Amino acid sequence: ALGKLQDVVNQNAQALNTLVKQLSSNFGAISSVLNDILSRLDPPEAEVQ
Amino acid sequence: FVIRGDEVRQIAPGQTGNIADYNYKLPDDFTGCVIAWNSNNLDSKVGGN
Repeated sequence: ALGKLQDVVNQNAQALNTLVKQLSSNFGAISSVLNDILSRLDPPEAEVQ
Repeated sequence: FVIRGDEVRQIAPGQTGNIADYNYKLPDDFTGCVIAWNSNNLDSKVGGN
């Protein structure tokens, strides 16, 4: 019966999870971590990714 | 200034090397023109210039 509320919660929570998971995607970059790119490439090269 | 032929590539935005790092560095957002011309007849001596 309470689904209408529970559902809502899940939706919001789901979105946040998705958002956070989007921090672990390459999007075409060499890596998904900014620190790794900065440490492994010079700024002129790193900025591209 | 005066450089050697192999270092001509170093005079450009987003370049690394001895000349770029320690002698003359151009900004990444550099706006202008680089003109390099051989000066062998002017800056070369038999005993070494």
